[PDB]
Amino acid sequence: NKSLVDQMLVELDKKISAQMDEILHNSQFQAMESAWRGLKLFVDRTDFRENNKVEILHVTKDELLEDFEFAPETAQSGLYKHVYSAGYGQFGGEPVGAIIGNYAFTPSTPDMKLLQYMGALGAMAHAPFISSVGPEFFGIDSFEELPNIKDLKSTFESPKYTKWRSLRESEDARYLGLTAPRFLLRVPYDPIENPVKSFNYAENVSASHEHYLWGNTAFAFATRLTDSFAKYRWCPNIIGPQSGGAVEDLPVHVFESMGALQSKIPTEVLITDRKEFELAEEGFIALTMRKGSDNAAFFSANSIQKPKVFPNTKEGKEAETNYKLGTQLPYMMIINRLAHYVKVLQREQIGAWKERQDLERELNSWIKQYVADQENPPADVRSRRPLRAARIEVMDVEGNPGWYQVSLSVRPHFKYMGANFELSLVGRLD
Amino acid sequence: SKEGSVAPKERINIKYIPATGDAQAEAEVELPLKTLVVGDFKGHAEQTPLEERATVTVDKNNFEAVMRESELKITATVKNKLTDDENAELPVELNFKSLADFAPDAVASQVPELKKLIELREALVAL
Repeated sequence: NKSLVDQMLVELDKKISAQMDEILHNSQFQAMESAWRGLKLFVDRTDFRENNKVEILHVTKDELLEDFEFAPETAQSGLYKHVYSAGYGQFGGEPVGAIIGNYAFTPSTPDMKLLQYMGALGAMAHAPFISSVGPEFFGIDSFEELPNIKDLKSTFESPKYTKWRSLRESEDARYLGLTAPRFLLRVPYDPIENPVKSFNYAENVSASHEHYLWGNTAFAFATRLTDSFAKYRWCPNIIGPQSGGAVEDLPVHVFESMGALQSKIPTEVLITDRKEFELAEEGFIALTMRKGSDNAAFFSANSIQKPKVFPNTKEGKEAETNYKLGTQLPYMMIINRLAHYVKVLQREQIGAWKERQDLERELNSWIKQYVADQENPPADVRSRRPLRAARIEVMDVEGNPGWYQVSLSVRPHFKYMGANFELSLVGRLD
Repeated sequence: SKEGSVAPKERINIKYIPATGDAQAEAEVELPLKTLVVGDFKGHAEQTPLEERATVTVDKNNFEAVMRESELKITATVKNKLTDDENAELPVELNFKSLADFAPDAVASQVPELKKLIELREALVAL
């Protein structure tokens, strides 16, 4: 008698769980749940008692494009008034440090026009834009074939991507960063592992991995920016397993394979290191899973802009050196914070009796705050005093009195991003 | 005022200044790294133009208040699997207030075609 009642309970739980699998896998519901649950995943990992503010503006892509095209230029849109005019260029306001896009980008002409314009907004407002590369940007179905694509550098020469290669060469691609693959937000449900109240639910996730809740990567990258700022009052430390870029605590899902157990990877794939360096050369931020752990890391945080090739002379290698310093985000965050302090502090001196050498003296004594030029500073003093040299030239705008013209050039600490090793056995060595 | 004040001048004028005398010293607040998270956060397009809708400050201390005031909504259609018919669809109409509302408990409460089965399960368990 009782066992028949329990069999009716098992069949009824199959019915309610069978419907609940259909509601929770709804695509719009995955968009809402992914955006908000991923948003709390960004929020609680930061530290708001160290002067960080995160603001929310509900915008879908179609009204960024309809907005920017409805705007007569970039300089009168809505988002330019929420970022620039209410912030950076307002008397007494606060600058926008970074912009995180909870989007996914395709090679469609609306998306690349969107990134041209957000390159412009990032230009006039000094805010890097971070977003996600969608699965069809590489020409494939979903991210679980990055071990199956033979070559990315020869993939991107197709005429499908002509607008994209027109985008990397633009001078505003310092301010964009598009991130490679997504990661899990939520352990799939189970009676034991992540239970539900007053019901027996067992989430039957199939072989198709869209049934997981995938969150955006750009939130995790934003946790690395805001946490690095909370520790060190700057953001150059986002690029390592130990230098600061380590994103810890990702959810696992141990599920039964063909006879054995295996861990479902928290990112969609285990990107091998050759594949990571290729994604780094293409201007993507590869969230790399550490195999056998539940931890992930950014081995690289390049931006979009194609690193130029100059002739192999002395001056050519200096100009290439400067041009590859310019195109990586852990240095553009240094220049963003200097641009913000220079704007905000150098509005408070309008109206002081200044000469030319006054600006040389006050900017040089201003920037000796941020110079760490000893013999061998440890990692922390390099972390909070990022730039090693500063050379400031102050000149007058001739025939327009008072107006001073300043070139502020910095040389940051180089962070260790690759080496080649050659080993050799030998006798006779000292 | 900002310079303080003094008495009218006497034989012995005593006033206190910040006696550090720190020329080439100016004050700045440590500027906040104000991250502007922009993404699809509601289930629909809003007719309100982009310059007029406002930013929402979010911290840890009012995130449930932010999701509360946001008035979230999803109105959609799913495939209905309480029977053996393909054409049978289940319309859902949900309301969301915090991150508890994405669990299968509250979703099980907000669709009556499942809520009656949860209560009927509570009839079969109690016997």
